[PDB]
Amino acid sequence: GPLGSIDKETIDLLAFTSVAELELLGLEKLKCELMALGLKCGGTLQERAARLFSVRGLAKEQIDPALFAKPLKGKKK
Repeated sequence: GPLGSIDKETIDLLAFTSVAELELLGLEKLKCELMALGLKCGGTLQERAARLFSVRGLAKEQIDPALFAKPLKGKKK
């Protein structure tokens, strides 16, 4: 987890991160969330959903360093 004994402590997240639900809400949330992953919020509708869906159980610090392609400050920009 972040620090301490704070963690998900779950072996296989039975509850999925079904982003299809979010996708019904709008698309702005989806774009921003991709940017928060470190992407340029691009790709196909399918791509956007898949990446967010697959972040199942992964925290922000568990996002791959090479996955960050978002133009920010002095990296990828």
